Amino acid sequence: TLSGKTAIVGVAESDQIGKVPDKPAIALHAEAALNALEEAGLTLRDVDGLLTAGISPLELGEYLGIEPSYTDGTAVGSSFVIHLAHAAAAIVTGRCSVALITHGESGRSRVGMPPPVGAYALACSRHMAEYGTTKEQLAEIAVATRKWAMLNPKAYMRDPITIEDVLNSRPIVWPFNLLDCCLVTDAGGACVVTSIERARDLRQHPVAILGVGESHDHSIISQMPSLTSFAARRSGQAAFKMAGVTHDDIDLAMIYDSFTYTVLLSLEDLGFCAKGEGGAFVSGQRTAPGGDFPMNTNGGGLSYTHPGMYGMFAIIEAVRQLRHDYADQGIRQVPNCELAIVHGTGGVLSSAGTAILGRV
Repeated sequence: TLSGKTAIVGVAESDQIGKVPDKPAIALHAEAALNALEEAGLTLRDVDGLLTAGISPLELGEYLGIEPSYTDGTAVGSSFVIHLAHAAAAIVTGRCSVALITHGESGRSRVGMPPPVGAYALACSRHMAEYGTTKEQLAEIAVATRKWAMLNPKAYMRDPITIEDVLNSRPIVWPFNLLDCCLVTDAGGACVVTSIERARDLRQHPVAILGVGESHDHSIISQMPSLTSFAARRSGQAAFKMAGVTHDDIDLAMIYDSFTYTVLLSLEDLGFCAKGEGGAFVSGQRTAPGGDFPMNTNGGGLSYTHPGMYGMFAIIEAVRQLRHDYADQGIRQVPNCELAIVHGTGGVLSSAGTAILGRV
């Protein structure tokens, strides 16, 4: 019953992303915030809620020069969509009314900073041995996601690639090659949330927060998960249930892609395909532009931007697709974008957050 009562009214990245020398994390957050507010037709003066990942809410509020009634920070740790849930709750209960959420860091340049892949590699290799998942099937994800990156001016990688290019790319930690792994960029991202009522009186087509789920395993666990993230299953189910929609109603999937494997497994854990059959699911470029299952339409962490484990960049693109922001630009726009799912599996497959958003 938090479902539908709040909406995203503004989304923005920092002024620049990718390689941004000399701009610290706090500045990247600030820019994104200002940009998201202006898009909605609001200003810093309207903001009374501040939620952050990559920087302290105290520090950022001071830097923007605001004194919000509600704050929420992230433990330094991941944050995908938990801030949407916290913001919606804070609005409904009236601890705030205009919630500003900001993510990001100077991942590449590490401006103003003082001078675990093996586990994912092992999980992937186990999936390969247990289910017959192939390097070729995992490469499809990189290839399809790169095709989306080519349609996006802000994407860091825009050279087209083939399955073979991926297999021949530089090995990092077996079975991952370079094109199986996310980028390391400088980037800030931000969005603004209000009540659905107040959202109807603002500039952009509103995007309703319809379902959120979050879960993590106990801090003490005897075995690193491998073949499935139970946390992702739990968060997925709660989001579907809160929203009261089906898998078939989903028009767009944004899925955190620290690795090609992370995407494949998340699709399985979310229940878009059966356990062990994610490889077949992604084949035939099903997720590329014009395919049956559009995924990571901005280019994702693999080819667009990735300053760290942050869900805001996926949220931003999901909103844009849902508002039909890309109407002009042909295949870039996802056909009939009514419902989108945003998901991230983090930790060591030990945490996850899932959100369902809708074109009101």
